[PDB]
Amino acid sequence: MTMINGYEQSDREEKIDILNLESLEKQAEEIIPAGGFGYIAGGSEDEWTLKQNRMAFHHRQIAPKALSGIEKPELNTEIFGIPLNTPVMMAPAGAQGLAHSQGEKDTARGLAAVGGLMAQSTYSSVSIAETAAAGGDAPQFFQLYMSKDWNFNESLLDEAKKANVKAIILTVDATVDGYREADIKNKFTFPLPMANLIKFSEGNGQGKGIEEIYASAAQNIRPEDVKRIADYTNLPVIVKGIQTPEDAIRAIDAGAAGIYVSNHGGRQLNGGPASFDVLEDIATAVNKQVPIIFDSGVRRGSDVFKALASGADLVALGRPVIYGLALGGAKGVQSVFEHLNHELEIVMQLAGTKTIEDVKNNSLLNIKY
Amino acid sequence: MTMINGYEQSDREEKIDILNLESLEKQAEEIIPAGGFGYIAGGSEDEWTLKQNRMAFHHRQIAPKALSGIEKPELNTEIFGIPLNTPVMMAPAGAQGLAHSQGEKDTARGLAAVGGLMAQSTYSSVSIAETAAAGGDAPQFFQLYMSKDWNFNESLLDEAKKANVKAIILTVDATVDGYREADIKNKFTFPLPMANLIKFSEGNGQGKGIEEIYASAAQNIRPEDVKRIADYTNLPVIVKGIQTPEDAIRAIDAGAAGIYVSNHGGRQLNGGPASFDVLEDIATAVNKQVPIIFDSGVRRGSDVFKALASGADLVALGRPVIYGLALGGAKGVQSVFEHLNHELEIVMQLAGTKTIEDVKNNSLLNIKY
Amino acid sequence: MTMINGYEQSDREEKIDILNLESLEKQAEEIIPAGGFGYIAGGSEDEWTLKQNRMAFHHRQIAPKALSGIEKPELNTEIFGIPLNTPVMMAPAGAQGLAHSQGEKDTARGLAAVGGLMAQSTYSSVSIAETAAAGGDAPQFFQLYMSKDWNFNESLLDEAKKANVKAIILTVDATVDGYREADIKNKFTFPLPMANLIKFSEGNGQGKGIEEIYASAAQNIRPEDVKRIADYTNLPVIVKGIQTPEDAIRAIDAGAAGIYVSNHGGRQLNGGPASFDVLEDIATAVNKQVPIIFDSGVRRGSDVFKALASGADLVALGRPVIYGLALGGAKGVQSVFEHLNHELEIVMQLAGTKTIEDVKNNSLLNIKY
Amino acid sequence: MTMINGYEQSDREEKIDILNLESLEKQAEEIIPAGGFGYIAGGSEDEWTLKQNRMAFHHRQIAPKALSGIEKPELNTEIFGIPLNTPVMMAPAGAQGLAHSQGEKDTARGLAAVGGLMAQSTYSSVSIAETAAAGGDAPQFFQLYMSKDWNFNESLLDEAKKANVKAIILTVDATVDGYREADIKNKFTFPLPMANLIKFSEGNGQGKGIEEIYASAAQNIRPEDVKRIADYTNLPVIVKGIQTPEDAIRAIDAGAAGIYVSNHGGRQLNGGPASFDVLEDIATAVNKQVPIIFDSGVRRGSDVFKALASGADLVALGRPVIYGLALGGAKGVQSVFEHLNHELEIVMQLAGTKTIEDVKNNSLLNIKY
Ligand SMILES: Cc1cc2nc3c(=O)[nH]c(=O)nc-3n(C[C@H](O)[C@H](O)[C@H](O)COP(=O)(O)O)c2cc1C
Ligand SMILES: Cc1cc2nc3c(=O)[nH]c(=O)nc-3n(C[C@H](O)[C@H](O)[C@H](O)COP(=O)(O)O)c2cc1C
Ligand SMILES: Cc1cc2nc3c(=O)[nH]c(=O)nc-3n(C[C@H](O)[C@H](O)[C@H](O)COP(=O)(O)O)c2cc1C
Ligand SMILES: Cc1cc2nc3c(=O)[nH]c(=O)nc-3n(C[C@H](O)[C@H](O)[C@H](O)COP(=O)(O)O)c2cc1C
Repeated sequence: MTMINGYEQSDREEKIDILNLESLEKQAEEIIPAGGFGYIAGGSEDEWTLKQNRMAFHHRQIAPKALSGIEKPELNTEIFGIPLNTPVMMAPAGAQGLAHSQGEKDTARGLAAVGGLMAQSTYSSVSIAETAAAGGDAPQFFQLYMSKDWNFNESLLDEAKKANVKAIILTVDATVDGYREADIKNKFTFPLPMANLIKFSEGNGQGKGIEEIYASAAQNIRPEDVKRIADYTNLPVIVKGIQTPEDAIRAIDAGAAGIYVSNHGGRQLNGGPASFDVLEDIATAVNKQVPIIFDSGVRRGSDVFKALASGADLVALGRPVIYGLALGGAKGVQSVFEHLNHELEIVMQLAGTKTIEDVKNNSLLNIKY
Repeated sequence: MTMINGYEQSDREEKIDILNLESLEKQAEEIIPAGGFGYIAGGSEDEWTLKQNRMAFHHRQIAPKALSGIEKPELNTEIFGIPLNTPVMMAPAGAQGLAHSQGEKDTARGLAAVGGLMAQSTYSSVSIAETAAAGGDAPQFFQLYMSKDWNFNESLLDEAKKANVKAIILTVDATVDGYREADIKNKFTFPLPMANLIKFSEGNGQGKGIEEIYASAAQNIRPEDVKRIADYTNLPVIVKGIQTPEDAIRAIDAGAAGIYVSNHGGRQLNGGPASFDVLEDIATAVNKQVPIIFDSGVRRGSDVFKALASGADLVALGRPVIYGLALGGAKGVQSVFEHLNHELEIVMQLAGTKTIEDVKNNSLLNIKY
Repeated sequence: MTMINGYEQSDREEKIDILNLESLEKQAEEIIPAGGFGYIAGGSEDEWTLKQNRMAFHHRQIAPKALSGIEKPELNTEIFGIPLNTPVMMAPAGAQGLAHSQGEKDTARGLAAVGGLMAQSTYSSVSIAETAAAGGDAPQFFQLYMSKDWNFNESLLDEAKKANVKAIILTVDATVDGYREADIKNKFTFPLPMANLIKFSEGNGQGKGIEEIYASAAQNIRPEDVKRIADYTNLPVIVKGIQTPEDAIRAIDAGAAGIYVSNHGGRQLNGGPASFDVLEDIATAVNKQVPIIFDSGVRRGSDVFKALASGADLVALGRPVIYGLALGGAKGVQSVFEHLNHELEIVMQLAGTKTIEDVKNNSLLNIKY
Repeated sequence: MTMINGYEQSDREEKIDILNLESLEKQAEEIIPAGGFGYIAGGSEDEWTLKQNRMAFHHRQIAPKALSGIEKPELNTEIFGIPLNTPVMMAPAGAQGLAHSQGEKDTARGLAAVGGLMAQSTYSSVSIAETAAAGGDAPQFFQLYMSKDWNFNESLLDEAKKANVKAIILTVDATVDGYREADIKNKFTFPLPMANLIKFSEGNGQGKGIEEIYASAAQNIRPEDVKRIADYTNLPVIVKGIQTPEDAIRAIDAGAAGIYVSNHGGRQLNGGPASFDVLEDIATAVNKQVPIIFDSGVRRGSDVFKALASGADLVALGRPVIYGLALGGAKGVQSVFEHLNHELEIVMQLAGTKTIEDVKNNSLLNIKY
């Protein structure tokens, strides 16, 4: 309905009927142009890690609780003193303009509607200021792709601070792009503007070209960069892409106020483990000294419960939210979170867990299947 | 042949040719309306637990016994001093009217014909009194879905006592319904009356609406509820839905006279383990202090043998009996139990086990496949 | 080409081109009538054990030997002082008339041609005397299905002794038939005469009916029956169907001069382990005090090598030989043994094993796949 | 485009677009005659080992490294003081004339273009002198199939020394050919000349027939043969086909200056383990006393990284290079190495490994999938 550089964007704004989150992919495939769809759906190399992100949830099982003496489970929780209606949040994803003309503005509205946490992205088709304006008083985190150019870093961080963002997510697992075959097969050219890079170019970036700003992304990321971002913003800094206990501890020693356990939805180091399979050992080393956010493969209520029980404080979604955004805009995003909340409330009742803390204190079984 | 609220019910009354119990599903799918069929066949979320209920029987193997010195195995056993011709019994299932116009009356007749134990259900399309009348002197258990309304609980328990039921099964693993996609895809409305709720409404329920009685089902179930039902009936109370050793012991401490190991045929907490995979550890903690009933996934003689050898005293069937009920009414149900008895007698002879006690004392192998 | 009771039998007599033994099944399926084919190919219940008989060979691996200093491996071996050109032998199979009009006479000729050991069966379509006459001076074992009628047992054993048989195989794992669905689906009636039962009827059986003789098969088999057959024949008695170390030792204590590790090609106790998976523990308890024969699932050279390396002295084939018999009679059987010998000689060269003893002393790897 | 003995050879000379190395097989299948294609693609028996060569890379996982402080990974390495731009090399393969009229001359050019190590083969369609002339100053190893005729061995070794080859690869795992069904199904006759055997016949072989020279290949290979080749050439001798730690140590004790861990691409001892599954235990026994070369199943960047991290110094490719040779000659071979280098550089950046030594010192995870 909206065209940008030859690419068709959804303008839909409606509640959507959701059977489950996995089925949103084939539904969204009918309306997202083939190149954009492949960009969103695909992982790196032969997609082994992407597939294992789903299958790894079967490595642990939830015990049904008999005679639990609870009813009406509550999804409410908190991070950094911010109250949330649900522990399910939006993973930062820079390609939401591939799904919808409103991009992260509609995603921001959907998260605000369910009282969930929104993460806005460096490469968004819409500006930090626009996305925060769309969300109103709803809490937002800002995901930074750090540049070699500290003028770029400080300009985007100042824009995030002006937009009242509550934390910075430093993404460190994409210093180069994974080898994604879908984009090669589709001969796909990313067709969207990058509103934050355009704004920097027009402001403190003194007219520097967009391709030059893009190419300035840092491949060399050190612990001292974490402390520098923390000192500059006086916001909590969360390191995203952690897949080992040792890296969690190095991040906390470098000044991180949070650990985001992620393999980038299996789009980066193919042949790395399923994200779920390293969560518990990471959480054991962290020992609750900072909040943990988990993503990569979460689709069912049982998956969310298992991630919380294995040491996550919040659980993020990427692809299912992008598909819901294409299918129904702001109300489409709302529908995805409401659907997953419903599947989680059922599991919590059957597992005897009244609150999100009770889920976190739940002991999963470990039979081999 | 019979229509109720637009829904077609079987009136068949015939012996059926059974290749195996798994094949009854595709046979019954030709005659049960699509919505009713999906309601019966389906499990929760992605049906992982439902599938594992079948595959988990491969986690243990039966040793053939050479030079066993036995012939003509005997299927006879006992629970609470009640003699039975077979250790295979009917799992309580509230939806038998979806298969057949006689519902649990035909099931009661089939179980009486093989000298097996019948369990009648709270939500049956036919009354406690009718089902007990159909069974004649055959032993029956009554499955209770406990209400917040103790007038409802005491009325149904009094009706069960008047019908000479020998034990109460308290089902505790369905305080909310699992998320079952088949009913969403089929847009299925349960079309049957609930004869026990209608009777309560007309009697001690003083005209209270059916939907209001239904909605009064307790989500908060505590150990003290078990003792209260035991004190009120002076019958043995069996807790159904136990999937952990700790919950077995809590149930016995609360006054349970039996443990029913079940995950509700994978219809409830999807992402929970296969029922077979927790049976042996539950039976080790119970240490024969009360009888154990096992269900969820039982289809072959080898499955029944493995459940008895892993600590079950009785093994229940759900779906295969519902399918046989659709296909042949009372004689259809009889055919299902006779078929599974035949497969079990073959295994017992080849395994060198003369009696059901010998099966229970059998040591299964544990190679990994 | 030959008709018996409506059933078409092969009369083929030719060398056959063999890609591998597994492919003989689809080749033979083109020429064996559907009912006979299903009788041969099928296993019991859902054929899990039958399938695992094949897959279990992957549980161990053969190390290639570098710098082995050997060439021209030799397949020669010995049992009870009988010289054999190959450790691959014929498993006793009572249904060879379903494949070919000559039945075990052609099988006897094929085994004689490769210098292999033939086992003739109780229920053969052709007599003990005819099969031994067909084999000439080639060594034969006789497989007994023990009757309750010791007049029957002693008559067949006397006939076996007159035919110069070198050992008795007592089959003990088929006291009842496994539940085989193929025969139910095909509505298959065994159409062949049982030449040994007819001969008994005409001789010491004093005209007793064939069905009555057949029905006299013993379901109660005790250790004292083994010693009785040994005392009566003064031949070595091998117990067939052993799947546990304890049963191997009980058989040796009862007077057995050999152990035949078998699950009857997955036709009997479905839900029992793969035959290969219990071989090594049985061989560890036997500790070479008597020869071990292994069968059930052997198709490739690597399978034969792995069975010998895991404690077998001889490895038997059932189904592949029956299929080769249908396809080419005596030369068809010869072709099957020559093909498997060729695959084994290649493995022995690459594994650095000069003789069959070197294979038996080989240490298999145990990586998990 | 070129015909030899009825067989069509590629004459292509072009850069090729590569999605991944696995997809080269179906691309090359469109242009290689069916018999030649089956000869290249196939393994022995049922191809279990061939399949496991691929699946075994999933037995270990690469940890993404957060805050790694590196960029621009370097692929440079060294063997025997020879500088290489990449640790990926050409496995010796005697059938390159089945892909292309230039055979190993084009392969030699492709390896020279990426600064990689070429291995020329005994049975090549082109001579040792021609292949070395094609490669210019690029380093080459010569793979020997040892004869019983030491006049043959010394003539080819003298030709290799004259061609400035830097090491001898003694292949010891093909003393007989594996049973390869593709050649049986295709009725395939190897149609190419063997230029090295023809040259020997015309020179020191004094007119001896090609079939007679071919048939003189040694099946009996001893440790003293390794020392004899080392003494005669004064070159490092690498033993190829090692699959056990014990055989690695026996090879080093016999005078080997290198170990080449290989199962010949699953073409030899089917039922042997996946090559990757024995690499680490071999490397633990070798303890860096000599270089290790690894092959069999390598297709992705993650595979190369995992082999280096598990104790390989160099990683060889067979089939993918043969397919690239068919598709684009010298530039086709170049394209295959450039593609795999690109996938490896991405993994090294995401894993935090600056150099090939850093990859070798990387600790892989070992979760079970
Ligand atoms: C299309 C797409 C774009 C993404 N862009 C970003 C990004 O800009 N920054 C970032 O930190 N992660 C990005 N991610 C990774 C997500 O934050 C998240 O780790 C991933 O989507 C989680 O896996 P899931 O999609 O299976 O839920 C992206 C993921 C997708 C699929
Ligand atoms: C259609 C249907 C209705 C059911 N209704 C009840 C019920 O009313 N009460 C109860 O305790 N269990 C109920 N169950 C669960 C059964 O008691 C039993 O646990 C289950 O069917 C066992 O698994 P199986 O079907 O694989 O044998 C029901 C199961 C099915 C399939
Ligand atoms: C069609 C058929 C008939 C058989 N009849 C007999 C028999 O009469 N006596 C016996 O001891 N075993 C019998 N067996 C079992 C074989 O001796 C042997 O254990 C089996 O075929 C081995 O497995 P395989 O077919 O996979 O090689 C029979 C097997 C088949 C398939
Ligand atoms: C068609 C073909 C011909 C081969 N010829 C030889 C050879 O002449 N000498 C040798 O040492 N290895 C030979 N090999 C084995 C390779 O050196 C190497 O071990 C194998 O191709 C590695 O597995 P991959 O193909 O999966 O990469 C050959 C392999 C193939 C597929």
